[PDB]
Amino acid sequence: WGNLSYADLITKAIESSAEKRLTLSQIYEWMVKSVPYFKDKGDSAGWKNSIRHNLSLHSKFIRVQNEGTGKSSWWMLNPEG
Amino acid sequence: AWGNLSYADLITKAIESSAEKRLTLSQIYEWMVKSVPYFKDKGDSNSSAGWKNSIRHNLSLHSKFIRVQNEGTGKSSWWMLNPE
DNA sequence: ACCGTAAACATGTTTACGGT
DNA sequence: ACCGTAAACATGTTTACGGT
Repeated sequence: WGNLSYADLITKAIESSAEKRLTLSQIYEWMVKSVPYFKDKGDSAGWKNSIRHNLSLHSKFIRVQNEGTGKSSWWMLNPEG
Repeated sequence: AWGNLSYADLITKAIESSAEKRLTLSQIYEWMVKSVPYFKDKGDSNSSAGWKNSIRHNLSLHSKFIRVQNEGTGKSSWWMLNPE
């Protein structure tokens, strides 16, 4: 596929969430459900490595501790960045 | 071979030894290597893979240890004691 | 310089097992 | 029941490289 970039797909996923925040697990399902090229890829390697790479690298994504036991962090858009 | 103290006991004494009563996982490794003689000669990630895995397992298994988001660039979380 | 892809490496989380 | 040990899997963080 082409279209937008990995950093743009994560942003479009976050903007659709009511609380303006999504865990890494939630981003995976949104990509499978919203992007047709990932529709058959709901099973950790490849494009899932690229998503984690983009979240830690780009300053426009911040990591927020989750208020749920055993749950991964919240990923939201950086206000300043 | 370090005594009758458990891993949770060793992690607790390390955390209690800090002024802020909180340490990162990397710092817990340093106290074990620096304070416990049995761990003094196993600082490299070859002889350490064993006990370093046991420490992360103890921090995540027992409710006594809690995780707090760090306040740095990409620093790992703080590990403190559960108020319970 | 940016992006996608790959890989090493660190940090957390659970599940399982044998010994005391 | 508790502990130590080992291991699978997930989640985060860096570094490198070819192509545009």
